[PDB]
Amino acid sequence: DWEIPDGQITVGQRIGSGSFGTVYKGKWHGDVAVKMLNVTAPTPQQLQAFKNEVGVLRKTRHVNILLFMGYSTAPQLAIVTQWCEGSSLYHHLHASFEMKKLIDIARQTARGMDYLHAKSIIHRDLKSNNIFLHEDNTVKIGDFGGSILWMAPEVIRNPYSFQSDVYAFGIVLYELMTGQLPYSNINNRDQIIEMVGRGSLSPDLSKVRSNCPKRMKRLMAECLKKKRDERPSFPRILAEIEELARE
Ligand SMILES: CCCS(=O)(=O)Nc1ccc(F)c(C(=O)c2c[nH]c3ncc(-c4ccc(Cl)cc4)cc23)c1F
Repeated sequence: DWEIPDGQITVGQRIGSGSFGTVYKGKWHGDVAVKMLNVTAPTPQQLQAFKNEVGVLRKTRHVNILLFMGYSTAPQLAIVTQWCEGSSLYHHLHASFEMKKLIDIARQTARGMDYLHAKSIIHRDLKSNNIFLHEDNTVKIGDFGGSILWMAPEVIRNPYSFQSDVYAFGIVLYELMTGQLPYSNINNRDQIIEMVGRGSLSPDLSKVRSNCPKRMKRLMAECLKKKRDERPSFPRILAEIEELARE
């Protein structure tokens, strides 16, 4: 069992919030990250609901997948993981790399994503802010345990699939290769939701830089396919990036 008894974790600085819960930095045999679930008091039925989600995190052992370390039931429900120094991929790309590094970041993410799907785990919300650059070198994918820019057309209108995860990866590719989010010119949610859902809108690939491996863009566009079944699986995506990487 991976339950961490009450009192063992010293919760510190509040880092940020989300629909799910609040993230703090903590102390448990060194630095940890504690996600306080937005649940004052847990019902026995909520308790099982929690265990089921932990049982899914329980089967993630990979260097590119955020390290799940433990879970709390008291005081309140919480997920304990490793502490990632630096910032999210979002903060680097948009808030504050060499083309080689960009590929590496893109490469590690595929490793993590392929591992997850091999474990038959659909992230369901892959985006640059759920990708943490620990030490600014290693990629840590979390929050698989709002943002519509990474949502596949079939998701907007078995909606959630490995293939919709692939699309979210394509957008991530777009972030890396352009250094900016899709539909930046169009700052209207309902507009993007309406236009991408019907197939009239797609990321502008004229933004990618010349110094972008044009083996990538083919792959990017392959993952950004409007049609679900026209997308390559992650094994393919991994092999591809790995093969176009050797250079
Ligand atoms: C392992 C899978 C468990 S999950 O429930 O699916 N995901 C899951 C579960 C618990 C979490 F605490 C977190 C999480 O958020 C973080 C874990 N370590 C971190 N280190 C730094 C930052 C950070 C620091 C500073 C800025 Cl500015 C931004 C982020 C954020 C986190 C998480 F993503």
